[PDB]
Amino acid sequence: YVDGEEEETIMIAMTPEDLQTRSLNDTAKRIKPEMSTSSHHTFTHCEIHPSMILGVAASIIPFPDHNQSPRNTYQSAMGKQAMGVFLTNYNVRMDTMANILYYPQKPLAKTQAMEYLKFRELPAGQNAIVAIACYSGYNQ
Amino acid sequence: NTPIGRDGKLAKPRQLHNTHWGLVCPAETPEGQACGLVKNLSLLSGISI
Amino acid sequence: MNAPDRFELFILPDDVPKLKITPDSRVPNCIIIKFEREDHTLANLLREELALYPDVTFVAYKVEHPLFANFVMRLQTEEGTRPKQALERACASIINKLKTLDHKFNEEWNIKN
Amino acid sequence: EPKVNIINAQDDEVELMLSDVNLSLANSLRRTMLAEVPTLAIDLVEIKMNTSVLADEFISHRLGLIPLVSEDVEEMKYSRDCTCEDYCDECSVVLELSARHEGEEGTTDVYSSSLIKVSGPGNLNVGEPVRRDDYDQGILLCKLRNHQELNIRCIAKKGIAKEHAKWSPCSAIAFEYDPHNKLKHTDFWFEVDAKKEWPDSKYATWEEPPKPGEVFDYKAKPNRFYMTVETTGSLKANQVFSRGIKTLQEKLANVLFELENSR
Amino acid sequence: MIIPVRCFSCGKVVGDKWDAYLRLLEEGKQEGDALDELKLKRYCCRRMVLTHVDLIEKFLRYNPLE
Amino acid sequence: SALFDDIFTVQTVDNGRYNKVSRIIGISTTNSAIKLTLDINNEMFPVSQDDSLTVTLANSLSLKSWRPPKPTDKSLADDYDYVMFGTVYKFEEGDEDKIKVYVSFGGLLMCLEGGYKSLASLKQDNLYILIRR
Amino acid sequence: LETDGINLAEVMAVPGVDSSRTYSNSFVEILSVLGIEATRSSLYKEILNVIAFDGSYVNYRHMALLVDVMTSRGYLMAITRHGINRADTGALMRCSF
Amino acid sequence: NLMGKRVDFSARTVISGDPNLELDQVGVPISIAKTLSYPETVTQYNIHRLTEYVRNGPNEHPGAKYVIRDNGDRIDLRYHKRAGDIVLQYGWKVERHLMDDDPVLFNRQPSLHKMSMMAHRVKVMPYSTFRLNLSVTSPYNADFDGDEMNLHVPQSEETRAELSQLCAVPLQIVSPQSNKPVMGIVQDTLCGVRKMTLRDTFIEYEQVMNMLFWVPSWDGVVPQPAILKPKPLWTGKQLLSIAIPSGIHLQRTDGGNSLLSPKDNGMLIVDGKVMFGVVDKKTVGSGGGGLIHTVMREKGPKICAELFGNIQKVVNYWLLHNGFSIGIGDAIADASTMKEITHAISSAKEQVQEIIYKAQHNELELKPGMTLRESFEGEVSRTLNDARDSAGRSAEMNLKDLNNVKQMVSAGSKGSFINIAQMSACVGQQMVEGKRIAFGFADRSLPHFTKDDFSPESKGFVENSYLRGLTPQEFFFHAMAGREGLIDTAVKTAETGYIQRRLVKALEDIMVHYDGTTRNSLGDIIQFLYGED
Amino acid sequence: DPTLNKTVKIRQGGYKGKIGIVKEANGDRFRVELHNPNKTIPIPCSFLLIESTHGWVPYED
Amino acid sequence: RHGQKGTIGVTYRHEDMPFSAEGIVPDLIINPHAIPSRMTVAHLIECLLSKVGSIRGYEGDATPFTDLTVDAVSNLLRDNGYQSRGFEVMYNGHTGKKLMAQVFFGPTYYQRLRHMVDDKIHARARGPVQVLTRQPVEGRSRDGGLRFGEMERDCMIAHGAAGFLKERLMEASDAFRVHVCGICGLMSVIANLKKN
Amino acid sequence: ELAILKEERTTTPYLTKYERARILGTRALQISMNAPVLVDIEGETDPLQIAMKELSQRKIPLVIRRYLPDGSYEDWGCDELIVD
RNA sequence: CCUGGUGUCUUGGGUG
Ligand SMILES: [Mg+2]
Ligand SMILES: [Zn+2]
Ligand SMILES: [Zn+2]
Ligand SMILES: [Zn+2]
Repeated sequence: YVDGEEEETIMIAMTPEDLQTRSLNDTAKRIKPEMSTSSHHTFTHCEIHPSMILGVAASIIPFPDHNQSPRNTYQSAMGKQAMGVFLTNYNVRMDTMANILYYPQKPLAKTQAMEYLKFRELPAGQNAIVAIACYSGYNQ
Repeated sequence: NTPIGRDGKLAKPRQLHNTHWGLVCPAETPEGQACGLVKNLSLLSGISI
Repeated sequence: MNAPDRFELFILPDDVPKLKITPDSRVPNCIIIKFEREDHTLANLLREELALYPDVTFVAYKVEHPLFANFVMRLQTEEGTRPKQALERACASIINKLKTLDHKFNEEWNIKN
Repeated sequence: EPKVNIINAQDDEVELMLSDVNLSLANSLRRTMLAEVPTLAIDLVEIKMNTSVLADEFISHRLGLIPLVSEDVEEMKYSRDCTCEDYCDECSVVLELSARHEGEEGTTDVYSSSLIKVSGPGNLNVGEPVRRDDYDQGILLCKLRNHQELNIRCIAKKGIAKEHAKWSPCSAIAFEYDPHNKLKHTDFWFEVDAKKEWPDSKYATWEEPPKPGEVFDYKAKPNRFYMTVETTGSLKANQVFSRGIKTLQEKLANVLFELENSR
Repeated sequence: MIIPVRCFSCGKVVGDKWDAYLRLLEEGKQEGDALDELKLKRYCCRRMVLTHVDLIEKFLRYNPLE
Repeated sequence: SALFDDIFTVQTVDNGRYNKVSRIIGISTTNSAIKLTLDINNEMFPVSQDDSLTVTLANSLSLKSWRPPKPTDKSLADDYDYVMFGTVYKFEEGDEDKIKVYVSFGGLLMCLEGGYKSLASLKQDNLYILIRR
Repeated sequence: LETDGINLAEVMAVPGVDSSRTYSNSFVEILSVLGIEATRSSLYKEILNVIAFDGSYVNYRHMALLVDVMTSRGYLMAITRHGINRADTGALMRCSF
Repeated sequence: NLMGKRVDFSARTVISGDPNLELDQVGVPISIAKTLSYPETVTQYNIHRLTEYVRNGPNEHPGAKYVIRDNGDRIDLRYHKRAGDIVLQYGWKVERHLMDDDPVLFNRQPSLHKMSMMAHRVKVMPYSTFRLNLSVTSPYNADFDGDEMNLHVPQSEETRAELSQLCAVPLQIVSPQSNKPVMGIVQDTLCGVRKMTLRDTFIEYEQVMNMLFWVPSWDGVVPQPAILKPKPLWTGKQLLSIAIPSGIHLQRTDGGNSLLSPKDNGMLIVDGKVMFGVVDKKTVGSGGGGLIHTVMREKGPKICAELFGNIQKVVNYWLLHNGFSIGIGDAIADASTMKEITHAISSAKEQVQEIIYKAQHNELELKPGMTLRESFEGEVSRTLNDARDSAGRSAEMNLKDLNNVKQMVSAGSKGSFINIAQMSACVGQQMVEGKRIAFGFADRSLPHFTKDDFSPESKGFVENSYLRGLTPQEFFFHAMAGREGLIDTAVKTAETGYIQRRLVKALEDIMVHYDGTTRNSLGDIIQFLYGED
Repeated sequence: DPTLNKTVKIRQGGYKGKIGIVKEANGDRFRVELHNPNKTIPIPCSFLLIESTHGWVPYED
Repeated sequence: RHGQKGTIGVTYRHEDMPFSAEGIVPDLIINPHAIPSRMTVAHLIECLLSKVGSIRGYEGDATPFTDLTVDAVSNLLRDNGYQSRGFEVMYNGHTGKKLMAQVFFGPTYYQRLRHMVDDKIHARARGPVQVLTRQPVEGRSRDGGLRFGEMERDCMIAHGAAGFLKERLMEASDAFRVHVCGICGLMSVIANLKKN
Repeated sequence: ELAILKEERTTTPYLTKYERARILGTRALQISMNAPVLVDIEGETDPLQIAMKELSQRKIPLVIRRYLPDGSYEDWGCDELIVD
């Protein structure tokens, strides 16, 4: 375990594959950093997974690296207002205001962190067939 | 939450510092007056007992 | 709370006519036909059939709003042919074509069975 | 003049090709088959005892989506056009469902086969639920545990799909034409080639491909339309087609009668 | 909660293909093969069974009030 | 019965950014210093390089509301191929032999460069162009 | 030349410097060196520059009225409680701010 | 309670979109129209019309709610069982429901400029959402993601005339802020009018008939087609000019093009007929000197408002019968331009390394007024910005004409060049407080880098794009930049509101008198002539 | 009117066979709040059936 | 799941919605204009992954910072009989004519927020007033009125409508008749109407 | 005293938008309270329509008292003000 | 047989 002060005098690696030097030219995938400023790096730590830097509401966003920061913030703020199944004993509880979805469905593009958030078991949404088009101008 | 209140200017305690890596969520934050102050811990965060 | 009734999309009121005809005095031999409690199904079927006629010079239809089940069609023929008789002949032709199609479909199903 | 060429036909779905017609006519026929076809679905749910974990309106909405046999629905009159008082035997079908699980262990799954037809316009074959075979339980409705009873009364009426989607006999009606794009009605979006990045339709072997040195026929019109009409079991495909044709003919006759009576 | 009766997109009756789907899954068959065996060529009907979450089993675990 | 008639040999054809609209440049054979840069369609009237086309510009097709052509009447368009109608939006009065006329057919642009003795009768409000062969 | 700081009175008297076109960004020193007529022009120029820096455009009448209201009593009147509430208007209007 | 109190006869709900309405029309629900009422005086020309509304009742629309005599006693129609024995006299008042052709005020908080309060005509519509035109969304600064707007109904006859002859929507077309209109054709309407005015656009007679019938101001005369043989085909320019009134001339030269127009640029409109020029944001947009301003200055407000609806309906029908969309492949480039982008990025990195080597060896030129570190940072930022601009320009030039993103960018309704640059080419350098990523750690920005690292990848230079994949460091930098921008916006909005409030409180008693002077409430002359003209 | 706040069925019209409660009875047109939807409708007097001690009695109740 | 919030503008039936070659109708229709400005390529990636998973038969792994690319998903989508970029030829639901431009089609995860229309609609003509100021109350559950702030007053002043602003704060608000003396100028005038 | 003669009026002879709106509102409010209409009423029975018809025919018996900042005023008749 | 009454102050999170 390391805190904010101990992280100042340590060298952490993003992925374990970066611990060893490789030997590409793919116009579809991302480009890894060159890191040609230092001759030889002496890594002392290694991150378990980068996707763990996010929180609870941010882990639900599918592929957050392909979005914008304001959009991600808006999604993380709106995720706390989605209708779904908050608890399994809603029939015996007398809350002031409760909203329960009819047919809760799990998303197709899920993340591994959801496996620890009980999202695939208690979802808050539906997989609807969406089309991107300009019909009779009633969707502008 | 940071007990600073809505009183103040600039953005010293509201901006996302570089030391917030792997400790708090860099995206989950309220909008309006509580933007930058109220934060949420990461998925692998821990508090000392 | 404010959602209109669904059965009103096909039920005609007692004080509202189904088919209204109004004359167009701006151009000779032109009529405006207002259809109530209808959709694009009969509208396009009548529009294309009227456009496929040589005596019809102009035929068009439009729905003012999808929330209301009604539309308006403009029909302007020549001096010799009346648009009402042309619409009646088009309706009769579509009826005969549908009857022939149903007969052929039944004859084909009797063999496929 | 219009010719019909049935490609495949069975009990539920039927795939055929319509020729010597018009595009607007095929669109109108599809819209009539998808909406303007009267069927028979549950319209009223009287609940006298419901101690299950589901809501009453939930069970009512689940029952409203149950397809019923409407083979003899043409002779059935509408509820809003009946001159009698309240529900009778000429405009409403009555069914009852009583379920109760006895035992401290287990779960009784109430299926659609428990819907017992009480009354109806005899001897018309209407009101019975749709079944695949003879041992199929049907659509799942609810699950009862210990000391959980469900007694419900279903009243089904005649209606079209314009009022509610539960009266729609057809589910997915596929319709296409011109697999080789001879009319140039669309612009294929491509990155390098449009003939390799776009897959071929399932009816590409039924029509000849255009010649590379063939001139553009500006007088060409859509003639052949391949249509696959599927049903949900409440009605047959040929019956649905015939009823849609009859509804279109009745609408045309009503329009022609109004035109002749307007004078 | 419970398996829907009709498809949200088209409207195919998919409420009677849950027990057979679970039985096919118990035999070691994959999800795609189990969906193809039930004559579900359209993805709109496959998403109603593959992405379905049965929650009535957890609600039935509670003791009845009456 | 016509205002101008000539035979132009197509020299350059540029498709441009559109796949159906192409700009063709032609020069008359019987007289020089007469150019014709016209936008035409490809799917309705395909042209090629070094092609002779008879171009006839007139003011009326008779030998205001549009109507479908009846199969019993005749006009000037019954003996031509590519028939178009448009409005002249420029009448440049240059230096004698240099006279440019700009016509627009719903967007299709035509620039005709010629003298005075051949284009003095083209000062009209509307123009019908007929291209044969 | 662009000189940091404000000192128009001593810069204008420097030989070889055009003592008729020297402009200052601070209108406070302009009001003391030149006058109120030049202060109005300097304020209008500054406001127009601030408006047009981001590509926006505002009509001349609005900025003219804005710079004429502040330059009406002879001195620079701020848009705060010190210059607005120090007028001869009614008490009910001054107490509403 | 005095400078800002609560008034009656006011409704508030979320608005919606409805291009099938007029410019000065608003869709009022049935329940809202039944709750709100207007007191009409019983005259000798509408007593028979008011008797029907009285007999209808407050539960049936159209109907009445209250009857007031000359003394002030109100008759409640909800409990009055003897409604059939009520005769109306001359001089009474009847509170009738909100019917059609009723000018009502419409607003949305906050109300910045004077165009925020507009008088619209009530149209009874179902549901519980306000139906507004898709052209008044620019002055309202509203969208359809949860915009609650306020509607007020006048309670007198003078207020109705004032709202109809002053705060009318067609009267608020040209704004005095920059002598330019504030409402124009945008969004999907602009995207459709950009494609309909193309040179290779041909429509058949069957569709041309329906498109001409969709014009309420159509004279009933079909225009002649551009091509007569071998098939009658019309052009979108003619069908667009049909809705344009006659007697309208507009000449706009773009890029110094000639009359032949090789790039199909410019704009020529003679006698209300568009000769050439693709209609986009520089024609029917909100800019000054366009077609909207020309029509407003020539014809009037009514014709200008009708032209908006005509163009909207025509373009909407054309787009519904045509179609437009977007996909992932619209943001993916070929394998030839990605290599050039990577080579440009490598050249920029090499230039940055050379600048670092020159600065660390006392071989860098010192900028006038800046130190070594400041000049170095400025040069690095300028080089990175130039490299990003070059990559974006290359990615945009790689796009074809059939690309939907390029079409939406050239239309001007939505998107720009930086959007394409960040989606296809490179994101760019993340700036924080005007500078780059500050060293939040010990001589570094992140623990995954070494100390004293001035490389672009260690200071907030997102090399990858949104399609490729942002690295965790680049993702954190982008999140920091977005958070800083959001905080700056949320802090500056209150300052701008306070500045506007102070300016309003300072300038509120100014009024131009009849003598041409501009004086306040005390009578002191601020300007001898308004605007010095 | 001794018919206020009473369970009433519908025998004719569109909503043929629906339970409702007489919320307001001003005259002829009775205001009935139905049980299936969440709305109150005006209905003529000859379109209702009031309950009693045996079945639904019409206007003779 | 990407910040693309939206309200329902209109509701279409089954026969009015567009359909592709297989007869699949969209459950929802969004605007393309909300794609290039907001830069939501992640939405398209998620839609493509969901379509691929629904065609094959598994849930795609949307974990960030992985080796999942776009071409690898496009290849699997093309190997199933569909287009590589997810484009499908959709038809018009009104006339049946083909669309010249293809339409993006596929499943996407959506959620319903707590903000609705029935929970925000409010209207009041003459309701209960306060006791201290005799003004309309504040609150939706108390049948209150809308607030006419200072910005609305300034906008009405800029419009030039003085009568409307005078009536909005008098007849349509909390007017009251007071009696003043012609000498003292105060409101300490004892008045009796029934005794005059 | 404070009244300016008709031969020394220096105000504008055209009717502004505010004055026109006020005149129309006053005429509509007067007609709504049973007032003798000076023109003929055909199909248009709305008070605002009758007021607009009376203004278009220049038959409104009203006089605008334009006030001056010094305290004086000018009375301009509606039958002489040129309306665009 | 008309007339008719449920509220002041705060704390935390959201909407445009
Ligand atoms: Mg908004
Ligand atoms: Zn019956
Ligand atoms: Zn389906
Ligand atoms: Zn006194």
